[PDB]
Amino acid sequence: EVQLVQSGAEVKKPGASVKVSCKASGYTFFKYGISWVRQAPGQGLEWMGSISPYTGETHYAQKLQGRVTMTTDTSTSTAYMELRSLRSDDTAVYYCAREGAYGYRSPYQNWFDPWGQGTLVTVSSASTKGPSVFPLAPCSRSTSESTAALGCLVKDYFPEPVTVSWNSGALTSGVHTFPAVLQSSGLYSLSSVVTVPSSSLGTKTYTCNVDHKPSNTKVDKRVESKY
Amino acid sequence: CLVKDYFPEPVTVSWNSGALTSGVHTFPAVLQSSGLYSLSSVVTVPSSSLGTKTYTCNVDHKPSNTKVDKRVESKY
Amino acid sequence: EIVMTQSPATLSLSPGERATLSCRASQSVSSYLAWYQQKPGQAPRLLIYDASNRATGIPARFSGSGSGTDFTLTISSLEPEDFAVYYCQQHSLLPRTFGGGTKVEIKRTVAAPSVFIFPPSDEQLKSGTASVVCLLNNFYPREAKVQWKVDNALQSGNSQESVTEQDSKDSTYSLSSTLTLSKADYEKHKVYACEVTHQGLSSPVTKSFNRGEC
Repeated sequence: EVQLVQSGAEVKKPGASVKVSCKASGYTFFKYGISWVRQAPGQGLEWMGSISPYTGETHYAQKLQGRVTMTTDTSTSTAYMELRSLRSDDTAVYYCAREGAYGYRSPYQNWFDPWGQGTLVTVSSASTKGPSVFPLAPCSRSTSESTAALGCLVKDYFPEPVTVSWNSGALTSGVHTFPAVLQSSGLYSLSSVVTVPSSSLGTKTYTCNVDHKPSNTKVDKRVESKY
Repeated sequence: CLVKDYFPEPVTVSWNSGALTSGVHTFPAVLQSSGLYSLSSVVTVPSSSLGTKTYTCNVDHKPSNTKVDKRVESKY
Repeated sequence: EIVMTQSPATLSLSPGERATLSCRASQSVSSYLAWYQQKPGQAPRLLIYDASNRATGIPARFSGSGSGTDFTLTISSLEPEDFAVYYCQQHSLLPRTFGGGTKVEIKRTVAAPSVFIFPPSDEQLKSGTASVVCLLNNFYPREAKVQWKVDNALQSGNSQESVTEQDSKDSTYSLSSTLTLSKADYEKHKVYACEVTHQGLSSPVTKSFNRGEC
């Protein structure tokens, strides 16, 4: 269909650009002006530039004029957008989409419907590291409580994400994956997955299987009581 | 047990009303310079295959007519 | 740079009747803006393309009005798969401002967090750090507090919180403030209490332990 293949999720420390192939498909080019829009996670969206496909009219947005360069590749209808002197503000999922060209022969669109799927770019100076999981998965008998919960402490990993499963994904009840809240310390985001077992489960160990594939690290854990 | 801060002599201590006599080593009334309240202790040596057993030093200090029974368990 | 102000900041509605939404413009856009369906962790999807007219496979219930300052988005027949952050966005003025964000939640009732503080591991004491994790779990809404107490000392800044999404199953939430300390400041104290104040809680629930207890 009228589709966009974005490629690909990539981070840079403060360095050079993350020029994204925005591969168009299904619809004809040189009639449909393609934009770019950034959105930081948990934030609103920011349109940041839109070329006309042929006779490339740049229309870069405010605060980056400048740092952005957008190019066209109408041999095979991909488009591109760079950034210059990258910076920690550029922790945003970059979406390309199509305004529609505001020429004379181009058909009427205003509404961005090829939609691109998104591209993870966080600008980041951290190094690729596995998590340092500091769990507690006790035998639900801390002091006296019946449905005593447990959870691991997925700490100090980079980049995203970790993949955590309780006992190779056996314990799915009570699973509440805390998102990657990002450390201001070393840009090593923090997550945790917890479950709520009962006190009549004390002869059961629970292994969060924390598997951080961008560092190719795999973590299995358990914690018991203290006599 | 830790027989602490009594006066006068003596305390009379028995494990589980004198049931546990093995390992009994009554430490004498070493006298505090603090308040002249002498200190004693009676200990026993049980084995780890006795964990489902409470042991009560029955500390009975008759010149004050006081009787003390005790036990302590683990910490989860 | 026409500011687009969405009049519902968020919304919570147990699935039912008309859940109409609103966005206002700083100028007269005059029916030249669109509605969007940024689902969580997903690419946004076009709902309405020009203030109405129900873009290209939208099912049955997503009309809207406007023309030309304050625009509406009618979620008439709620259909709880549609719980997503929604967006007005002007187009016919540059630069092309988006809206604010229209996180549509579910309104079950206000529930109490099952609060569970967790000591740092001794493996973390082998790392020379300490992070105390205080749960909140299975509650509603997100409006909560965590007041860390370090031998009853109201502390913050050493604590990063973590908000689950609203569950599809029980519509709940789960929090964890993570009181990340040094090992040295950890060794200075024992009573590590976590004063949690939530609406489902009748009291500010202070979940505590001692350093070396559990």
